[PDB]
Amino acid sequence: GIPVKLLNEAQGHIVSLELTTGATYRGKLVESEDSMNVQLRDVIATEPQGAVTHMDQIFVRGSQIKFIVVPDLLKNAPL
Amino acid sequence: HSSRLANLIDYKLRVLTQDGRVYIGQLMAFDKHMNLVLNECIEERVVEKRVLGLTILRGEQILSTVVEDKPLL
Amino acid sequence: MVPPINCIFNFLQQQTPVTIWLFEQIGIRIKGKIVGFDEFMNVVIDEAVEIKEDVEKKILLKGDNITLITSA
Amino acid sequence: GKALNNAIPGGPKFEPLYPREEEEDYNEFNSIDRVIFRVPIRSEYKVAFPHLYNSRPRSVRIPWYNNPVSCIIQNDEEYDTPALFFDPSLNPIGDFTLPEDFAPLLAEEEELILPNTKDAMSLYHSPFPFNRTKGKMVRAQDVALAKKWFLQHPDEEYPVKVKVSYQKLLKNYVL
Amino acid sequence: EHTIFTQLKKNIPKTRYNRDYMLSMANIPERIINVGVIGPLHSGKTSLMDLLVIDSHKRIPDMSKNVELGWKPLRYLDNLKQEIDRGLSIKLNGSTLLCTDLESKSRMINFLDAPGHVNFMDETAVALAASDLVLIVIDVVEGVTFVVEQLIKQSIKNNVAMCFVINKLDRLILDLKLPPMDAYLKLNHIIANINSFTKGNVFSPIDNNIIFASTKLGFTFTIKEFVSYYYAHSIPSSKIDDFTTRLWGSVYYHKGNFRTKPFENVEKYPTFVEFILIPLYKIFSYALSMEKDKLKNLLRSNFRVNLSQEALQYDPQPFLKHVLQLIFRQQTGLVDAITRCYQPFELFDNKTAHLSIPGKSTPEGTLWAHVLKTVDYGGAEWSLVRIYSGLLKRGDTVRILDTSQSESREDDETPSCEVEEIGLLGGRYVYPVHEAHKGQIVLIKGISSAYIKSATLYSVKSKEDMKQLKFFKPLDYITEAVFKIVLQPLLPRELPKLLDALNKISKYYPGVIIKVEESGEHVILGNGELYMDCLLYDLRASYAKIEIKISDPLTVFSESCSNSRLGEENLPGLSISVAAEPMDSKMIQDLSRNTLGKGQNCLDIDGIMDNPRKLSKILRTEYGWDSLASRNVWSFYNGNVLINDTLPDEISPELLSKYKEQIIQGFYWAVKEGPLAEEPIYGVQYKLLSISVPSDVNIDVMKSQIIPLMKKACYVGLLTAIPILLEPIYEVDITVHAPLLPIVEELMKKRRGSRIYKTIKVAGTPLLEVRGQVPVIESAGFETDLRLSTNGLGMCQLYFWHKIWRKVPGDVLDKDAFIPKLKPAPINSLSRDFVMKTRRRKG
Amino acid sequence: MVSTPELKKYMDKKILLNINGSRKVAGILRGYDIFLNVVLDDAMEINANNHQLGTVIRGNSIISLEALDA
RNA sequence: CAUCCGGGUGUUGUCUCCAUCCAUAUUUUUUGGAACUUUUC
Ligand SMILES: Nc1nc2c(ncn2[C@@H]2O[C@H](COP(=O)(O)OP(=O)(O)OP(=O)(O)O)[C@@H](O)[C@H]2O)c(=O)[nH]1
Repeated sequence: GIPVKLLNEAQGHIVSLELTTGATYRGKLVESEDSMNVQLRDVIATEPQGAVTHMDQIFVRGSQIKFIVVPDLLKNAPL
Repeated sequence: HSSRLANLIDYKLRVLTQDGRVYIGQLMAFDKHMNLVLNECIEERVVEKRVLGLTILRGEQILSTVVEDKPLL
Repeated sequence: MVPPINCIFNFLQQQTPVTIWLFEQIGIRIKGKIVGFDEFMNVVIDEAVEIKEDVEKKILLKGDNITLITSA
Repeated sequence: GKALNNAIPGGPKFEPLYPREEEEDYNEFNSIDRVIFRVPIRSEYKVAFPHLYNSRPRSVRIPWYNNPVSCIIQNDEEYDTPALFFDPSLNPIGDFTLPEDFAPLLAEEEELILPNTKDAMSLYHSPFPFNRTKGKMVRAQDVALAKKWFLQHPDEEYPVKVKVSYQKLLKNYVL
Repeated sequence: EHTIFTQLKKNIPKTRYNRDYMLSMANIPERIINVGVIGPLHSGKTSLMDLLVIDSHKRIPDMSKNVELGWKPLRYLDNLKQEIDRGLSIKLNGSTLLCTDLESKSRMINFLDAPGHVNFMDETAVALAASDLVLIVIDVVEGVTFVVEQLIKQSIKNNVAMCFVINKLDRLILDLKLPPMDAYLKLNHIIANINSFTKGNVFSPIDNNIIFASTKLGFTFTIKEFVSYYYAHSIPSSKIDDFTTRLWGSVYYHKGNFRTKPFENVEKYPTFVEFILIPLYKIFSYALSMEKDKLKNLLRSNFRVNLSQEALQYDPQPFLKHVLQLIFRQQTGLVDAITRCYQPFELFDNKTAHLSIPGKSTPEGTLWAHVLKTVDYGGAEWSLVRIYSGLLKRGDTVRILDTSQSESREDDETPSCEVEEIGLLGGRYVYPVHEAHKGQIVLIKGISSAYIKSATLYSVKSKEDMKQLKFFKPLDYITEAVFKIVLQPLLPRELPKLLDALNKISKYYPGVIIKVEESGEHVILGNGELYMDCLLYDLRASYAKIEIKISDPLTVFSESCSNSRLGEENLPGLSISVAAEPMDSKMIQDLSRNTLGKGQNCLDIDGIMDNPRKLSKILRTEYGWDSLASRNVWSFYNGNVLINDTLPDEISPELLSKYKEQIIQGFYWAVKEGPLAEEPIYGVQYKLLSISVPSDVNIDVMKSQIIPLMKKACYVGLLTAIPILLEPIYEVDITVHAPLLPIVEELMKKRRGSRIYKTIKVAGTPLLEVRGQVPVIESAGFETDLRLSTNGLGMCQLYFWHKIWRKVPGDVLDKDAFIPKLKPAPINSLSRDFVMKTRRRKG
Repeated sequence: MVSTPELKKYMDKKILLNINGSRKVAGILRGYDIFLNVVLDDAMEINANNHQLGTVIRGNSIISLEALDA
């Protein structure tokens, strides 16, 4: 399916996302999955409060993701 | 099936989510889980707006779908 | 290394006392010894106790509600 | 060979083309004490390496060097032996299952081999006329069935009379 | 800048993905990659690249109507007329390409077309110096041979990941017409053969380290590539992955269930043949043999493919190629397999570390560039460099260093050149670049002047950072030149042009050595006939426009001996006595093999900077070397080895220590030259037996006295130790049909050396592998003698590995033997004849 | 299905997990699952009162997994 | 430098023959951790 391949193609670029938690994470993406797992670096979190933090490495569960936000050149990619 | 869903492709859509937020933009790619990809997106939390760009939603998060405008040339 | 279901298999043989946490409820926990289990992570606890430290006194749990399984 | 006035033993030979072979100047670079002597330096070497042995080349073309060396097997006595037959020449040398119905896709048909096919494979390795099934018509005088025969070594058996003829035919072709 | 780009953009033939995404991708260090392509003659290399090129580009401008259809393989990267006309790749040309993979995540790939002719191994070495990993392409018919072993040995030695491609599979089926049962077996044998030379790792059509292809025809396979594409649709995904593990070796499925048992019941085959080879054969048989109407049904039935009548209206070969390219889609099986086969962390420290000392310090924020090959493009000479670190941009002022200088390792040290432009190679065009980033390989304008051959490029803003920085080691080319040509111009007045040209040739051809004699003659060394021929062509045509005289092909000789000294200073205060000794062939071989002493491998003497205890341990361990002698190893020469050996070493070691470098400098000086022909010395060990030193050394023991004195003593020692001449020898790799064997035997006899080390039936083909050895001085024309005497059948390659100089027959110093001029020397003496002709040239 | 996740690089290293109910745990990563069930040793709660325990965390619960030291 | 024997293409008029994408209720999406209350602006 194409909605997963687009993700794999944004590996390397910087990504923004939203979780069921309520917070948004922003960073370079290293690995993804068909599940929608993620592996990122130099993340800059921002919760409901506005509280910023730093997280060196992160793994996720896709189930917990609401939606992603992806770079603009990834609209000319082949489907 | 999914015959109807291909018909929606490349139309500006109004998508309500479980959070209440509503995303808007064209539809580029579609899934069996209802993962939608949307181009030039704008949330309307409510007298509010934000510019995102390319957004990939999950199936869990989506509630309803509705066409805003016809397919663009 | 140690896979997850092989780790739980040790808790059956040793008959070790294990406290179980719940999914969306931090206020509640459980206790007891492990007789048996299955592929879907359902558990048959023996001499199980509901834990303010209000210790209230053989049951079965659904695998959907667990979070932590901890030795002693 | 023409340009350099060095014909191959089989080959035709022309006049020089470049006139002057006059300068034969003894010199330190050249001198026989200084040189080391082994090997003929046969004319074939000169043609093969026109910019190595053959000092001062002019109007010389760069020669093709080496084709991959083709081991094709063609059978010319019994057609009965199949298309895919190991020849004398070649050197000696409890878990998961899926429905039976699924199988290799192409192999509904029992045998790859066709009576027609064996010839077809042979054709693949054939000359200009045959290996194309689409051709434009040409005149009778145009065709040169004769041509190939001179364009090949005479061979040892033939008497001088035909070997000369072979060279003469080549000369015309070359010019 | 923009104007330049706009003109430039028109020139290049555009592409489907576009530059912007390909340019966009670059920033991630992990994204993108570097890959080199090597393999023996005509293995397909260039055409493999051509496949990728034709996938990528819509136009293509160059293609004829003829070539696009079928018969003539289109050649890309053969942009040199010489190569085209010669017909074999000579100088490597990169292609850079944004490529997709099975996952659908594209990466930028730098591809390098290296030449597979044995004389241009230097080119392969240059490519390897930059590439992360290597694709090694083997002809299914040819199998593997000595050069393949050499290639894999070096590749792994330098921690270059290796992925195999078995090419020309169609030939196995169409040329040899092998049965499927036997075809599999043959492939398996080949697979086995590669594995035995490899150590610590084991491939298999199931690890996806081996790819099956026909470049000519137009297809590439991995067992993964196939399963997903056609089988995968048929069956549940969970199960399928396993299918591949149950596909290779010893597995047969009877009817839904497959049992490792041989084939019980009736008709039987192992799976590879069942689901792969058989249908492949059917494709071949079916397309040529079958009525064109019949075929359509199968395409829709088996493949869901629909051809127009114009696709039928071709001919067997062009039709077949169309069909194979139709069915088997873009070569992403290849790309995907490459992608998931290399781990940066495992190799990378190791590969960087070997070129440079392990370190490492001041990582990041710093520019670093390795310059390997230089490129004679349409305009000027470009410099090819690997983005080791940081970022380059136009007009950037960059410091440049050359390795021999580096060998050596503040004000005066740093020359610099601004970087005028950076372009990205694409075979026949260059794509304009504003900036270059770490990972990628690029074309630089204007960095050329600083360096001949290799150089290391760095920018350092830090004094400690500068101190840390380690210069790249000189590239170690696979072979030594040996072949010797003497040049003079036809007209002496044109010398200046020749001189310029020779320097240019050194820049462009990394294996060439140009030396200048007293006489003004130019000694050129090159690897072999063809190599030198190409040099001469370019020299006369491309660079100089001067017609020149060329001599009679010779060879460099080496000096040696087989078993006391007295000596006197020009101002008789010093007196030197040094023993000269034959060395153990084992020792010699150990020295010739450039190594770190890894695994169980005897330590290379260039590891001498490690504790002498360790060095001596190796000598004692591997040779039973005398414990004093091992402890007294001073250094190696420019070649062999120096030992201290006398009571005065105990009497006045401090005094002696003061004179080591003067000795040390001299010895390289003295051994680099020689007493017979001013040529370098091999297999000789020297031992200082006595050294008298001037009373009260009133600045008396000067370098002016002892350096030449030492030199003299060496020469005397060699002479009295009974000197000999050594001659370099090639390894002759000959491929022939069996009945042509006797011919080959006679040729060997006739040449001089007449030595064949081995004869091996090439299992699976009607061919022999013949290994011999041949004296380079008797090699002139050897290859053509073979080709002609076998009537075009079979072929030869000469490769210098092991670099062993055999004793030249005759006694080094006897007057009597030789016979008059113009006569090949009698066998008893080739040593005496060799010296005099060389002696005269020296003076 | 059942894509066995890329947790090989975290094995035998310290972690900072987060779970449902805003509760989090430190531990040495011993083993992992298809469904991302985890085995942690030397488990310490983060209430800020840190209690040593000695643990198998469920897959569903997991929100994320971090690394303390690079 | 020319001649000579041939070839292709377009166009214009003619002639003959013929027609006018898989099926999963038990942990990463479609058989729910949901439900409910209250305070602040
Ligand atoms: N029969 C057959 N020959 C092939 C195939 N692929 C490549 N070749 C051989 O490869 C030759 C042309 O390939 P090139 O790429 O030009 O040669 P190359 O491999 O670059 O050789 P170098 O330039 O010396 O490396 C032809 O003469 C073929 O014999 C194939 O699929 N079938």
